[PDB]
Amino acid sequence: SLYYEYLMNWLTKGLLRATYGEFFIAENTDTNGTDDDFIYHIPIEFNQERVPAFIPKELAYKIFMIGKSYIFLEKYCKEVQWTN
Amino acid sequence: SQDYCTMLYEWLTQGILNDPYQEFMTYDDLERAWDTQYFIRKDVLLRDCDSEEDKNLLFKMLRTGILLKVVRASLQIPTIPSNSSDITIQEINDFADLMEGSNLELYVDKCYSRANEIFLKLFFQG
Repeated sequence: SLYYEYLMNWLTKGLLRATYGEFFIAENTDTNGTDDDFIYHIPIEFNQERVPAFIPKELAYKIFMIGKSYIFLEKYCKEVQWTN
Repeated sequence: SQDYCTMLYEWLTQGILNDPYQEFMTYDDLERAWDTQYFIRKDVLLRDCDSEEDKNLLFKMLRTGILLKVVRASLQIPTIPSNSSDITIQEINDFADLMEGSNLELYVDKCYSRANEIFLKLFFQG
């Protein structure tokens, strides 16, 4: 129940609060000097083995891409109304 | 927070400042002779107001309130009726929902556009 609730929250608002390491998509702000201000880095990471067996890896990748594209539209394209 | 939502709605729709308990996040002086100073209280704020987006949002809300109060003082009216423009703002009911959703931003943008349109019309026709 709470797992699907967190999936819903990430897929809708792109939020990862109160996760406590119970999700497979996170943000990695560590930078080695290349694109420190995240002009093109897209510092969103997605783990593989953190998903259960009843969910396809393709579906997990699709969820990760949905969240990444939503954050991209909300941050870089300024499409506030459409994203909302 | 039913009182806080009503106070915020009044400030964003009419620019009327009534803070007898020092709870609202903005209050003006003269409670230089005509231009009063608007002080923002960060201890009673609703957000952090540290990022550029939040700073611009707070500045937009303050500008809306200032324009509403200036229009009221120029027209010598106690309040600005909603029929003076084509924009109507709905009162806030759920503070948690307003904070978690972009409905706050939508209402703020709508009231700011209404205040700017009214100010431009007044200063252009009168």
